[PDB]
Amino acid sequence: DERETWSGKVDFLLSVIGFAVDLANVWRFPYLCYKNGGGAFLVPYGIMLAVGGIPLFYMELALGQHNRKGAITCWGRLVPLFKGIGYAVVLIAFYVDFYYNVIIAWSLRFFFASFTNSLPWTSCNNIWNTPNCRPFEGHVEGFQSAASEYFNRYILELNRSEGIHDLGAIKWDMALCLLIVYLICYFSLWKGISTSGKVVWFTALFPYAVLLILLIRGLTLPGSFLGIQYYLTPNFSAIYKAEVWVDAATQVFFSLGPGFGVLLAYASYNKYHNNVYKDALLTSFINSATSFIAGFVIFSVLGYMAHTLGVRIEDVATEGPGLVFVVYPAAIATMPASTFWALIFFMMLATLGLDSSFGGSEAIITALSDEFPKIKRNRELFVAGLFSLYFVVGLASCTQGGFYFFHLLDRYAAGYSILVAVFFEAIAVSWIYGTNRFSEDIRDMIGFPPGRYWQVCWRFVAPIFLLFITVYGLIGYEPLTYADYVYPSWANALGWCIAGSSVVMIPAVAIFKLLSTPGSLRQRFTILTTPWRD
Amino acid sequence: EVQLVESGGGLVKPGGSLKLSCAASGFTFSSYAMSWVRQSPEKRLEWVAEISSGGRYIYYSDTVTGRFTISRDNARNILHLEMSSLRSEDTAMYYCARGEVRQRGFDYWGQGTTLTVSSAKTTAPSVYPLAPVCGDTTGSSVTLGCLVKGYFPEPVTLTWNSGSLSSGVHTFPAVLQSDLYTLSSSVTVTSSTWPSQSITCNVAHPASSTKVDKKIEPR
Amino acid sequence: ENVLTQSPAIMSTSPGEKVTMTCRASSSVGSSYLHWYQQKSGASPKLWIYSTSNLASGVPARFSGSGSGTSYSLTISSVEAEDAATYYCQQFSGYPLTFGSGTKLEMKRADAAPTVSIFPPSSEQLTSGGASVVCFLNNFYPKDINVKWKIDGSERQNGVLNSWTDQDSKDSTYSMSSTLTLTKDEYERHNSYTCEATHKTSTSPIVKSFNRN
Ligand SMILES: CC(C)CCC[C@@H](C)[C@H]1CC[C@H]2[C@@H]3CC=C4C[C@@H](O)CC[C@]4(C)[C@H]3CC[C@]12C
Ligand SMILES: CC(C)CCC[C@@H](C)[C@H]1CC[C@H]2[C@@H]3CC=C4C[C@@H](O)CC[C@]4(C)[C@H]3CC[C@]12C
Ligand SMILES: OC[C@H]1O[C@H](O[C@H]2[C@H](O)[C@@H](O)[C@@H](O)O[C@@H]2CO)[C@H](O)[C@@H](O)[C@@H]1O
Ligand SMILES: COC(=O)[C@H]1[C@@H](c2ccc(I)cc2)C[C@@H]2CC[C@H]1N2C
Ligand SMILES: [Cl-]
Ligand code: NA
Ligand code: NA
Repeated sequence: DERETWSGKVDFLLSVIGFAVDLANVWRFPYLCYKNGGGAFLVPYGIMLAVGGIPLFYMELALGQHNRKGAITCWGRLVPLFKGIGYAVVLIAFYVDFYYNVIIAWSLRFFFASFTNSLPWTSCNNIWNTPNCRPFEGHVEGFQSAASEYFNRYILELNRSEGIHDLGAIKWDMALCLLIVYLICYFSLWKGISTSGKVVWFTALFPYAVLLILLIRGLTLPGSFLGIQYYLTPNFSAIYKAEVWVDAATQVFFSLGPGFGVLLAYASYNKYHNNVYKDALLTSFINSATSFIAGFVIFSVLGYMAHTLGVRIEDVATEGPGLVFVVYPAAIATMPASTFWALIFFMMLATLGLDSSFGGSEAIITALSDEFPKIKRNRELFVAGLFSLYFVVGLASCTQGGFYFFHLLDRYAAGYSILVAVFFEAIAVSWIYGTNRFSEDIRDMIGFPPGRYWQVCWRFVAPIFLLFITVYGLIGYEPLTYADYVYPSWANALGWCIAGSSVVMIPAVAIFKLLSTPGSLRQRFTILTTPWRD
Repeated sequence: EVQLVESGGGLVKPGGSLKLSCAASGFTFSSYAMSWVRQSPEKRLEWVAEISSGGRYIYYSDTVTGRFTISRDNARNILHLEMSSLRSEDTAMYYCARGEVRQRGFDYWGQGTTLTVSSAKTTAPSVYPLAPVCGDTTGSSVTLGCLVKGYFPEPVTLTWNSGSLSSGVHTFPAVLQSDLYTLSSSVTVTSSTWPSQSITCNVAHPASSTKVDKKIEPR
Repeated sequence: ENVLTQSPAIMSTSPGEKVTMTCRASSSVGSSYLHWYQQKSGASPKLWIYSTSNLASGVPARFSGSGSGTSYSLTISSVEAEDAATYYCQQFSGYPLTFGSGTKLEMKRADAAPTVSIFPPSSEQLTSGGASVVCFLNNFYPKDINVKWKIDGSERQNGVLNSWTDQDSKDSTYSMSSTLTLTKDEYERHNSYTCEATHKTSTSPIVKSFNRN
């Protein structure tokens, strides 16, 4: 008494499945398989997934659902001292919402430019091109491919920007796509999860439709089999390699959505006795299975290119947006009925980003809705007052220097910020709140306590897991750079400012809570660490 | 291995209160949740209350809700049940069980402790030796008996020759009538087993502290 | 409250013969949330079947379980004397937790006439003015038997305490203890006390008379 609940729980599943499955699934996982020991990468991947990844994902879903409240109130309910974690987690998603919807806008901007039987990115003869242009991907950074130039020169107009200090004029063709996205988001998140959980039926399930079409499309392509070899052909030498276990650990962590408070928010709308743990691993499996399936969708087209298009495999296979907005479309244009694959592909990218942003924004709304009764009864005015903030600042990503702004938040906005956030999540839950109390909570929900396995991972494996990633993250750290452009020392300082801005709340809200509570130290401590009961 | 020992319970006047305890051993108590399941004299199983591992989640049946308080000690591995304003309908043998995994039910139960809520005063049984009729002719194996009548409350320990001969021994269950129990026990020995040897009915009624032996010739 | 009713309440089966007992719920219950318990006579209930298909530790494979929704059934492949008990189902689907009516399983055996033994009031009884005659009916099948108390030639009804022993694990028979309680003042009033047992085994009631002589 009293909270809105998911309609069918397939709403919740598809909502969480949708949130968990995004562009990273397509442009990252496959690259890591190609990069590390082929299919042998699955070994460290699975291991890191079992001990590190799922236990954290399981945690948030079980945590949010039980406490039955938004991210902030959830940690305010759990460990009021660490309630800053709820604050930190929510504004982490608040930050991401700025640069993230840009990729969907890109997807739509490509979706708009994709109506024709002549695709613009297959040509080096166009107005925006360069004498250095290639028909397809090349080794030399100086010479961009044809599809690469289209993305950089036309859509982004990134060449107009000398760096981050120069954003350049706004591209209003881009801002339209951005707003078109927010309109989709607003009307999806308008009435709350009631409408949200219903919308995810498309956004979450559409990609799988497209993935099948493209998977069938790719595997039929000449040399398609060759791509899978570059994909799944195992080198177990990588298994011994430390960097591979890091990529596995990192990917499994960032592939699942913990730390954004979305899972906390989403699962909280669940029925109290609704099985989470079943949903936890079901959602997790579908997520990883999706990437695995998508992996074939990607490298099937790559083997085609290396065969039919005469392109070096290492040149075409790439992570990040470069794969989706350049490499892949480049092969589609060569394919018969290109416009079809293009249209559905870019629609897939949008649908892959849409249900994700739903969760992210939902985490802010839900967290605030439970914390503040005003905006709770005020909603749909809030998402406007929110998304309006986004789009206004979103114009910064619609500029000619757009990607430069994007890439900055991408490496910062959800940073180590989420690592230390989730680390304090795991530590606050496993030690501060205790595993004895947590397993006790789930038993009262799903009917049975979490296995000895799960408790161990939360207490030990997870913390070192995040630590294993956070340490190896700082060990390979380099000042932010894209292409030949290196970000200035002030630009990096702002990125860290964004990273700290979240996590700083944890200690800050800790001191704020400590200063607000009377009594001696040990007294002031326990009172702040005493859970919402009663 | 796992042992659940349940203690307390006894006679309690209606409206009164009584505390029950279950001594758990052979498993980590703080890990497993516990539940009190009671069974009426009519053999009716009713879940009373459940307490979680940490004991921060408590469930009561609509019957005993608010009257009963189920406590827990994880340090001493002891599950209590705090009863208040007891009712005649609350008369039953309470069980201590776990109780942790809902999908697996209750895997281990205690021996059980008996609770009797009645206004009837405790009375000691009058043990009556039963000697066969003097009529001819005696059969191959003659039956002897012992009558325990007008005693309250249960239980009563009735054995034969200090529990030596169990062969052909039927000890009938008590039957409550007008707030008093009447019990009887039959034993069949050989024609010459009695009264050649010593056949005596020993009765134990701990409630009134009545310990009685009956050895009788066919006088 | 989810009400779990079982049936039959009292079931008779000879060793080796297959038996099926059912548990039907007023409300639907998750197939994983329903469990069965076996309580032997004078023994604490023990977990028998959990999650409706799953035998417990030490439970013979002869046992089985099935059903779903509001209908579940416990079945024994070939019944044995060891299996004689009262079986209770259970639902954890939601609180309050509830147990089934229970199914008492009793082994069937060959019909055996009761051994009827009448006993007079003890010498130590009439002291308080009490007189109570006891009539033992031992080792007989089937369970139900009706004693008839007759003082002189006329039957007496009021003041009869019947007690029934549960089926023993040895010969699988029953026993009944009838106690006719009177007053010593009224005891001397009638000379001859007779209790008779009307049973299935014989159309002729088993009669036991007596007198002080
Ligand atoms: C590998 C890709 C293609 C599919 C995803 C595989 C994942 C879901 C598999 C691989 C190893 C599996 C884990 C192995 C160990 C256990 C122990 C068990 O007590 C809980 C489930 C859990 C934690 C499994 C969850 C599912 C799991 C993590
Ligand atoms: C490339 C091809 C094989 C991909 C196709 C995979 C599709 C069919 C899979 C992936 C994720 C799956 C969904 C994941 C969530 C659920 C939960 C369940 O309560 C209803 C089914 C439903 C909605 C699944 C339906 C089938 C599903 C959509
Ligand atoms: O939102 C669509 C966006 O792009 C349009 O460009 C199309 C059009 O066919 C030509 O302009 C040419 O550039 O091909 C493009 C498709 O690849 C519009 O040019 C632009 O104004 C509009 O905003
Ligand atoms: C960093 O932003 C994201 O991509 C995260 C998430 C996300 C969180 C907030 C927002 I606003 C958008 C996406 C989408 C998926 C699920 C976790 C992670 N992606 C794998
Ligand atoms: Cl992934
Ligand atoms: Na992912
Ligand atoms: Na998504």
